[PDB]
Amino acid sequence: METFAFQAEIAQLMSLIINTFYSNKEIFLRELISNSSDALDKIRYESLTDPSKLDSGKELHINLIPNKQDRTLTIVDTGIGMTKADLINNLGTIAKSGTKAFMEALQAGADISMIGQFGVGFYSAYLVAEKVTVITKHNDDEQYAWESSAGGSFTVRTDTGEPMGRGTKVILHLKEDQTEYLEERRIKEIVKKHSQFIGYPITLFVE
Ligand SMILES: Cc1onc(-c2ccc(O)cc2O)c1-c1ccccc1
Repeated sequence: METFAFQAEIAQLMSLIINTFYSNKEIFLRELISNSSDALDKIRYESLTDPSKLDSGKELHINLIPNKQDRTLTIVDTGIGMTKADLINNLGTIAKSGTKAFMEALQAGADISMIGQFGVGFYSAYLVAEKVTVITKHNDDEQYAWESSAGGSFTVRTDTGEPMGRGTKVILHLKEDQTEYLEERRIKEIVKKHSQFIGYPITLFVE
């Protein structure tokens, strides 16, 4: 396992998300499903000129898996996936510049729900999760596990777990007061409200 320090700007973003009083936490799901949709578009685009890109899996979907016993909400997609370099470089984002633009917008009157307009929507996971684990597999690299409970650092390791073919799995270890996001009715409500125009099947698993 390798441990890395977040860039100062990203540690500042995470602290703002964790510490700011902001009741509209539900937007984390829209942000994560939006990232999944973007990753699925990328592999579909590459497959148009190279059909062998889909040898690691032809299905393009998003699965939402709540687990009440482990207190986790997992979002699985079969998108392009991230390489080790992508994971280290802020999960494939330009997060340093995105954070700068987002923080300026917040000072001017914008609110936390607009985070996605700054290309740093992933970090909204910290509105509801005490720890986030990202398992990812890109065609050109091995399967990795990224993890962070914030606190200024993240870890990366080769994942020896269940092989995923291709794509990304985001495991949200929920905060104790955020268990409403494991309830079927609550998840359905959020998906219908914010993700009605996502062009891939979104399957809400049951227990
Ligand atoms: C590329 C890529 O490959 N997997 C993800 C991914 C990142 C986060 C996530 O929640 C789900 C995902 O599929 C992304 C990605 C990187 C930056 C912006 C949007 C997608």
